[PDB]
Amino acid sequence: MGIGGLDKEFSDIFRRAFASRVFPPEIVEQMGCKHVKGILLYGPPGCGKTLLARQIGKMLNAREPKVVNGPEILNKYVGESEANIRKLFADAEEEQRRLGANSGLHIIIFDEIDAICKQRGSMAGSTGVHDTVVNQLLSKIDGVEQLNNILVIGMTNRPDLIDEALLRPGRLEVKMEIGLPDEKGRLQILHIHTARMRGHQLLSADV
Amino acid sequence: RQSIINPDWNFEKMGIGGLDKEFSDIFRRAFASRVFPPEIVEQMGCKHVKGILLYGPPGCGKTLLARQIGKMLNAREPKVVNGPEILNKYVGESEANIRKLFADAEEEQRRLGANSGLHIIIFDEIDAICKQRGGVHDTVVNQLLSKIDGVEQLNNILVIGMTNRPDLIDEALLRPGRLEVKMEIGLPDEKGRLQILHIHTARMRGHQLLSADVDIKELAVETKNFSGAELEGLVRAAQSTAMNRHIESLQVTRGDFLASLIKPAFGTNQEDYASYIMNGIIKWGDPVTRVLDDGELLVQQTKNSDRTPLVSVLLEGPPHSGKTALAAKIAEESNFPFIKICSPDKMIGFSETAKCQAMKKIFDDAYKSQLSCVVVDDIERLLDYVPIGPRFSNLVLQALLVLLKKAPPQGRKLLIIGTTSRKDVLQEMEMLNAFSTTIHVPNIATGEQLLEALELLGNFKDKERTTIAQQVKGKKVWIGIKKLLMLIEMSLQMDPEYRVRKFLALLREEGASP
Amino acid sequence: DIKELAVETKNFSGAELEGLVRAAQSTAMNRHIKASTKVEVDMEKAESLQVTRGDFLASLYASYIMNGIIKWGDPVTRVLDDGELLVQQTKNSDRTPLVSVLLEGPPHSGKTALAAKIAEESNFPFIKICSPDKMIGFSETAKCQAMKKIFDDAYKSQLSCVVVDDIERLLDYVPIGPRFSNLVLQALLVLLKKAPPQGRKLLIIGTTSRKDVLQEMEMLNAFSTTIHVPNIATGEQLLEALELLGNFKDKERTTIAQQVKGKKVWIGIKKLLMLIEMSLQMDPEYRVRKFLALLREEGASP
Amino acid sequence: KNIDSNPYDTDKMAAEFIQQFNNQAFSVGQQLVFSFNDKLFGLLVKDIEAMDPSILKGEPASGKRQKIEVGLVVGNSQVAFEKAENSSLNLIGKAKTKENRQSIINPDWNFDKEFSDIFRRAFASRVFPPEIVEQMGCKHVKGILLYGPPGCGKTLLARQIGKMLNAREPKVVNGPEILNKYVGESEANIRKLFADAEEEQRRLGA
Amino acid sequence: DRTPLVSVLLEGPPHSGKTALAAKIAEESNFPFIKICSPDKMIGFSETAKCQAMKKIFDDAYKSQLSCVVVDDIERLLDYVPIGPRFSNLVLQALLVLLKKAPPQGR
Ligand SMILES: Nc1ncnc2c1ncn2[C@@H]1O[C@H](COP(=O)(O)OP(=O)(O)OP(=O)(O)O)[C@@H](O)[C@H]1O
Ligand SMILES: Nc1ncnc2c1ncn2[C@@H]1O[C@H](COP(=O)(O)OP(=O)(O)OP(=O)(O)O)[C@@H](O)[C@H]1O
Ligand SMILES: Nc1ncnc2c1ncn2[C@@H]1O[C@H](COP(=O)(O)OP(=O)(O)OP(=O)(O)O)[C@@H](O)[C@H]1O
Ligand SMILES: Nc1ncnc2c1ncn2[C@@H]1O[C@H](COP(=O)(O)OP(=O)(O)OP(=O)(O)O)[C@@H](O)[C@H]1O
Ligand SMILES: Nc1ncnc2c1ncn2[C@@H]1O[C@H](COP(=O)(O)OP(=O)(O)O)[C@@H](O)[C@H]1O
Repeated sequence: MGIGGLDKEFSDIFRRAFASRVFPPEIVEQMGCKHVKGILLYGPPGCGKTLLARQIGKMLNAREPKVVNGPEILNKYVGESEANIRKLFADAEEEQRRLGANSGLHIIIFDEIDAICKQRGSMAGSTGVHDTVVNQLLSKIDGVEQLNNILVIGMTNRPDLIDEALLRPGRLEVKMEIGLPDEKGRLQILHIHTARMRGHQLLSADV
Repeated sequence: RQSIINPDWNFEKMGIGGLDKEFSDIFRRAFASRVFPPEIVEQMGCKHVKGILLYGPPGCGKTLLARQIGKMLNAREPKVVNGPEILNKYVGESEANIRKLFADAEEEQRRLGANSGLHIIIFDEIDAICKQRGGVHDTVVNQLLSKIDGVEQLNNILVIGMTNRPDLIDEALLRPGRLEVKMEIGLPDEKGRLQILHIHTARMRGHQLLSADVDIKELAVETKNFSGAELEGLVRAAQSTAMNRHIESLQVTRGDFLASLIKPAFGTNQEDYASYIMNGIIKWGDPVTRVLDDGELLVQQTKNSDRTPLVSVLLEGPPHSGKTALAAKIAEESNFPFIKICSPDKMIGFSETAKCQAMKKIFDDAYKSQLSCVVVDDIERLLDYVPIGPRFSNLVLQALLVLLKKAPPQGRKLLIIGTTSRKDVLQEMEMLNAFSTTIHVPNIATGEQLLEALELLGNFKDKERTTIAQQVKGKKVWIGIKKLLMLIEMSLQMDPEYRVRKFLALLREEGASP
Repeated sequence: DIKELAVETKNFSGAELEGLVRAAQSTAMNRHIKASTKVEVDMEKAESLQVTRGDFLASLYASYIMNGIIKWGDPVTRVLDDGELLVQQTKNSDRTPLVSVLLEGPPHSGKTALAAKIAEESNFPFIKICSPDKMIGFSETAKCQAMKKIFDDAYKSQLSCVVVDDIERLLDYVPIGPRFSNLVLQALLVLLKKAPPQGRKLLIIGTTSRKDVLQEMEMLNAFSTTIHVPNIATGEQLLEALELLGNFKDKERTTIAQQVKGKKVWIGIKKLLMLIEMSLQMDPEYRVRKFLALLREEGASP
Repeated sequence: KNIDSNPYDTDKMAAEFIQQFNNQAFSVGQQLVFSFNDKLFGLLVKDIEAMDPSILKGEPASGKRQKIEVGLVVGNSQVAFEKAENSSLNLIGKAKTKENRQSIINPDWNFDKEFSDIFRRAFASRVFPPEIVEQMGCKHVKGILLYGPPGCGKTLLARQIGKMLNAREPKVVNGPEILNKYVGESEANIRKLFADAEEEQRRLGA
Repeated sequence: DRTPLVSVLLEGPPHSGKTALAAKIAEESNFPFIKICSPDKMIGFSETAKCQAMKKIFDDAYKSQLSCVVVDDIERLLDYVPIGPRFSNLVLQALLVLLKKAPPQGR
């Protein structure tokens, strides 16, 4: 698929998260088990996280993903960041309301999530500036009305600054690490990126 | 008049377990007067209750309860507000949005009187709107107060709220005649866990997709201090693991459950134990044993006593004597369901207030279990002490001293283990008056102990051992365990011929008066 | 009896009374609902419906006084009599609506619990306790705000009693330097002399464990009087306390007396309790020896 | 059931209104129905200013427009179409009229390179034969921004880049010339700009 | 394997040439990751900012498999002056804590 050096990580993801999306529907319904709702990825920049997300999205015949850079989402005026967050779910809500249990899955691709989800202040008078945004996200991900055609993928770099309510078994219960590649991965990457030149015969033998 | 409860409803179909007492209380205080025959109620001249509040820690089933309550009643569909979706940037828009919610109720009241049906409104994360007064938020709160109870009287509404921080809500919204029925959903006990497992494992049992070897009772016994979310996740993960093997005769066995057995939030972390005890424990002398015994005694005191719910005892040690390892070992051997370690290496660059908040979060958190153990290490590093001056942070000291003598809620028990390396300064700080007792950890003081430790570590050969004995048994020594390991590691990098000599030389250079 | 209910209900708002009636009626109705769990049903007994006083009882200090109070000697009676005298003085006087007192003694003497007992026996309608347990991590300004609110709440009653606990912890005192918080001290000193609006009465009780430090701060001139709380000082008294608690039986009591009776002691009750708890954890036939060893190791240093 | 949110060109709808209901009586509060783009609209008259009688006399208006309980549409009358708040029907036209909203809003509270190095990083690819650049499909620069206080230097530079390369006669727009009192015509000038580019790209290819 | 963390201090009179020798040793190590933290690049920073900078460097260092780091002028990072003496405590606490924390297992 054009990604090399993270076979173990993808094997774990496929085993833990997407086993029920391929196993025949009849027995899945016979069990009565829900699907995982989200996953989190963290690591140094430039290691190929977005590429992995897009490939995962393409794998399951999903629709075009919605991808948004974290920062921007926040407005400067009042009662605006929450509206922007809520705008992302209108299509899924409408599609579910129309098609019942047939409606197809949807995608969410948050970016630099740690910039918009921080621990809410428990002490009185020491509340954070952006607690309202976190509250809105918490209400949207899992609320009174159930959505069964959505999947969420968060990317971050500071997993110890994230609010603890986003990691309970109901939200984003799967975690993985994408570290720097080792020698074999470097070799594979070199093959992948030099494939074009090799095909058109610009890769010398002295190289 | 139509009844207010569907004929098909029964408790068993709600799929809620471990909250029998709370559900009975809620029904008693909220629905008794709306199901009793109307004529007697007309003879009592009483109004109906107007609000309910539910609160608690994450993953206990509040939203589930709210939804089921919503679908239990014979009313029409309830209007739902998902968090702060009513705020707006323009003047007077949010107040209008608030007023929109009660229009149908007011209209029906005016039109029909006592024959109207019931209306329900649900607020999620209500703490984002109602805060203690003292401009725009205050106006929103006042509008809500005016609408709920104003000059014109309403009699057919019920409101349900949910929150995670019940201590930040304004006092004027929480009086009788308003949301007055307050309920607490807390962590469940073993029987509730069994009930929950029964709820979530009914369909599988019907279709014989469950192996006969699995015993639900064993699973119930093993999972201590679990909440509902973990109990559901365990089943989901087990099913996924079982399915993975086949990539018709599928069943779920005990092995799958064992392998699956998630890291609960209020549980015990094994990675912490792995990190703080790196090289195991070597019995180089009696004092170790004595220490362990003492620990045993303390544990046995805290588990069975009723008159002493809180105990304290910090431990000292000559630099590099290995206090933290012993403390972690004691904590591991306590066998309590809740264990945590507070260390200063997670607070690099923090200010005073951040550290205070972290400690308060730790403490408070632990306060919700029947048995807790917490370890605080390197007290001098926590206080940011430097001998020149001296200088230090007073606020942290005051916070720790106050926390050292606060009893938990009724019926709960806590144990605290402290570690330090400068006992004289601590005595000077008037901190020893809050601790029940003390234990002493000594250094290595004889050649015999050194020889036993050397044999136990197993680095050098027998001839080198005899050589070491020849020169080291002629006097006494003064060395810590960690420094000894460091010296051995440094020495093993030389050529084989000179090693022993270097060892002795280094020991001759490190030596200092006790 | 409505009059009995009126006597029982002190400091109830109009809404609380309405709520009490509403709760009582709901509880009364709840008897006749039989099978809410299986299927909602009503019984024929609804006709014989009545509201009883048991329902009122159901509808209608443990944290600070945990292990009670035992009369282990004479001083306790003296303290209680002085407290009663002070309460009587504050209730039936017109020329002095504000009076203050300080209770002092050696550390670990259990003074706050005794103050709580005095306050409970005063039988005044309004009693509140200000404790550092609700001010962990607060900044000094917030502490002042909390104190101001607490004192303001007391002017809306005809009779008020307030207790300040662990004064030394409120000031954030440490012997080195020394170093302390000036703002709280200034607030408290100014706040101990403002009389309420004419016709209302207030009493203030304060607990501390180091009188010399407070004396150095020129604080002892603001209080009106002082009371002393002593330690346990004789073996006979220790035997009496042991007898009252009822832990070690006579056979061991004789052996213990044979030793302690010919010596002097210096100890607080709370530490004796902790020693007792530690000693009980050993085997049945080593306990007396450990108790005596711990008692010896304690020390006196009067 | 017919709602959509795209803009309707609505000066047409006013001209059509004047054409269809010419010489008719109209009064305040009156309700009626209208049709455009084969979509149906409900209408409610809210205010009526007469002409100043001077205009009827052939003289400049004083601005003393009387407000009248009933008015007569005549071949030069005009009309405005303000939306009821709840709505999606986007509208424009230009003369369809929308008084400036004068509404308070509350905030939120709280809170370079050498020109040869430029040739290197922007123009090295474009000079080569198509074959080799296609070989590895190099990406190309197409956006350059210059910032600096006012002065002729930037324009002189612009002409120098115009000179050095074998480029067409440059097209230059001075400020927001696209903006037109015909709203909706601002975008039209834009599409007009790239017609020649589209033709050449479609004709000469690479 | 039993001692994954090691420390060493070079001391001598002024102008002896300590920095040069430290750099030479670092060069001769032949490890994949080398970085140098000196106060020359933190001119005008407030104390909190300096703490953040050190934190970033060490956090990045934990991601490699073999790391070696050199700190040049401790007396300049602590802002020490003989009168008093007077200094900033926060940096002292940061250095003291960092000298004992081991990386994750195997690094
Ligand atoms: N006792 C229980 N019986 C049945 N389901 C339970 C129980 N406890 C938890 N759950 C599970 O909890 C899930 C939803 O939890 P929910 O978020 O409603 O709880 P909460 O306490 O409101 O959470 P939070 O405070 O994190 O928002 C449901 O899937 C439900 O199956
Ligand atoms: N029986 C033992 N007693 C003490 N330490 C032991 C024992 N066996 C092994 N050790 C090793 O001793 C080391 C404990 O060092 P640790 O870092 O906890 O020291 P400390 O006294 O807490 O503080 P400091 O590092 O500041 O001197 C660990 O490497 C541990 O494996
Ligand atoms: N006669 C008594 N007087 C006071 N306390 C008594 C008496 N008899 C038993 N007690 C118990 O002794 C304990 C008093 O301890 P408390 O915590 O009040 O001490 P304290 O004065 O705050 O001491 P310190 O702060 O110095 O530890 C309580 O458990 C109380 O119930
Ligand atoms: N063999 C050598 N030993 C020491 N220094 C040498 C040697 N050969 C050359 N030098 C030069 O000596 C100088 C050492 O100066 P440097 O500033 O590193 O000293 P320093 O002890 O770090 O002092 P400072 O506190 O001023 O930084 C360098 O310019 C280095 O090139
Ligand atoms: N293992 C890999 N295989 C293929 N491409 C990779 C790999 N690692 C990185 N890349 C490159 O990373 C570039 C950007 O990827 P992206 O996921 O956006 O990185 P970042 O983590 O910085 O967002 C892509 O152009 C891609 O070619």
